[PDB]
Amino acid sequence: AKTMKKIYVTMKTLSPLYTGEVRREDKEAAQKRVNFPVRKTATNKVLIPFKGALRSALEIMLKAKGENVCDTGESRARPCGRCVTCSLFGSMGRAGRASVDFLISNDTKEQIVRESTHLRIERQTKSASDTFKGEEVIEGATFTATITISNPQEKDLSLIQSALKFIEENGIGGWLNKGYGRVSFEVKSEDVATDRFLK
Amino acid sequence: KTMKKIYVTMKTLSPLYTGEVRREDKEAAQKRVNFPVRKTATNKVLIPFKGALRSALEIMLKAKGENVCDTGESRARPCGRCVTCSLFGSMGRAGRASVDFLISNDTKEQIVRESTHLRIERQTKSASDTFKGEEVIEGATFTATITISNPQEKDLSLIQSALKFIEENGIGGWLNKGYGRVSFEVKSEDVATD
Amino acid sequence: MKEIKGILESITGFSIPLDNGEYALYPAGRHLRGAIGYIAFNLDLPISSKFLDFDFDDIIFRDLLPISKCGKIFYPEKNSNSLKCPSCNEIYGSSVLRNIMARGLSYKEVIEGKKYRLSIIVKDEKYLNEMEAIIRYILSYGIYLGNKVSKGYGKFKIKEYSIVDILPVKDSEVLLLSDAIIDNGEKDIVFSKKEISSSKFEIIRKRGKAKGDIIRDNNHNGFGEIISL
Ligand SMILES: [Zn+2]
Ligand SMILES: [Zn+2]
Ligand SMILES: [Zn+2]
Repeated sequence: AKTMKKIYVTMKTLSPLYTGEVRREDKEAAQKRVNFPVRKTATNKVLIPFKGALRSALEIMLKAKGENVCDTGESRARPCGRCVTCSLFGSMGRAGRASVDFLISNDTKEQIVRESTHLRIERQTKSASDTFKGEEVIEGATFTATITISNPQEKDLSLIQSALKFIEENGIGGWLNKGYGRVSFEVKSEDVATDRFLK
Repeated sequence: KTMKKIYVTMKTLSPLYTGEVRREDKEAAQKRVNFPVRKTATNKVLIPFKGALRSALEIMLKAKGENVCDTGESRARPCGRCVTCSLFGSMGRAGRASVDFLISNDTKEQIVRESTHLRIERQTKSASDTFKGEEVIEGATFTATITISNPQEKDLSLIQSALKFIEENGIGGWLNKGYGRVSFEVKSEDVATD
Repeated sequence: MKEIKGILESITGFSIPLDNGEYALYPAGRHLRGAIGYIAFNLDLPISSKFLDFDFDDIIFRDLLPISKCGKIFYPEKNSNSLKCPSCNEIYGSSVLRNIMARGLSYKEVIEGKKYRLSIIVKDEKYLNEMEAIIRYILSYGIYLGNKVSKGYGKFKIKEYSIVDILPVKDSEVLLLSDAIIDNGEKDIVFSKKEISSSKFEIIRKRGKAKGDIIRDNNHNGFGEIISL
């Protein structure tokens, strides 16, 4: 109420990282060169969606405990509005308490994005059957985000860290089964007064 | 007498979305994008700016200690006594600040892109629902001009405080998933004689 | 006598309601008077005291009638809501309005980019000294006409401050460009005085005459207007 919990999350990549470009025009311009462009700014810095990864982590883990969290991931499935995940990240008619920012890179695309050759090899002949260039983010690339919890509760920070420990195990972004997206999160939280700027 | 003028240039730091209010243009765009971005017919992006500055000063001043009138509530009818109703509006007298829409400097073809947003299942880990929403690219320079008549001493500082609250929470929509984080650069001017 | 001409265009759209959920296609001179009086009070000008006078009979504001790609003003089509310039048709009409649904608030506007006529007829030349100042402030910041001025709807920008003189009409038979105050005229017209110093929003209603009507009057000087025709 009178405080906000600001979780400054700094994430390093322990693996090549791919998250796909969403922007039609940028993707269409890049498919002249690379069939799988990476999601960037016009400031030329890599953007990663972060709220949905945290929500997916907490729904799978809190449903694995047996708590009555809903699933906001099926087709047509609506948030119920009574879970701890619905309180932390939102419901239809109830805005989320966590203002999860995008994972914005510290470096620019020339430093951390590399165009990479990926293949499909025929099983019998052991020869290349398909080739495709795709952009990926290098290892050791640092990304920063801020998760700003409004109306702070007790569990929240630990919940976020627990969700981060899910993303440290599985990954963030795309091509997660192939080995991509393995990352390491470091947390620096701070409880701050919501009237910090009025002075 | 001397009305206070605040030129507010805004630079987009994470992709911006503000949904389109006009039903006919939204219906025209619904074919290409499920969520069209709020656009002028001069092919420029306008952003609502009064309500975010208001709600910034509402939550900051409410938890500060100065009692205010919670607008955007179930009934949301404000008083004519507290500080926000003396700045951003009251149910009786006009608000002392005229907050222009954050018009863009650039055009639709230079900042506005359509994007694939997604909903992924948590067991199959595949896209359940896909939709196409429009955003504004980062580094896009918008401009607005706040007009505080009858200037009190705690006016420019309060507007700057609200802009810092907007720089950390965001302007527009889809604010919790990371859309809307921006920076604000501010210049001020009193005008006396014409 | 003189007049200031102008190709006043809309940066953001304007919302002016009428009765019967009708939204006016173009901005009217009453709205310009209501805005410029706020300007003159806000700049502590003397003519603001005359601005709260609805029968000063100088500084009369002609309607912000839209301008075409023909270079001419849309003359109002006789006994019709829509307008039609004398060169070609290019007919304005309602298509320029858009139904708006914004946070519960459902309203309408008229889109931006269209240009509208500035025509401030001024009689007294002493008033022209303040008239140059008020057209010079708009020149720098802009004018807001409509609802939700504080939200930003209605921003107007001049592109041609021209102080070119004029002369009154000649023929007794004149076409009514704007709605005219003529009692028992069976065309209801509504406007208001706000009086922000002493409150009491007014919502003054009347039964004047409508636009687009040829009427003969020898006792005519030319908020109705006189078209020479
Ligand atoms: Zn739920
Ligand atoms: Zn209040
Ligand atoms: Zn024409």
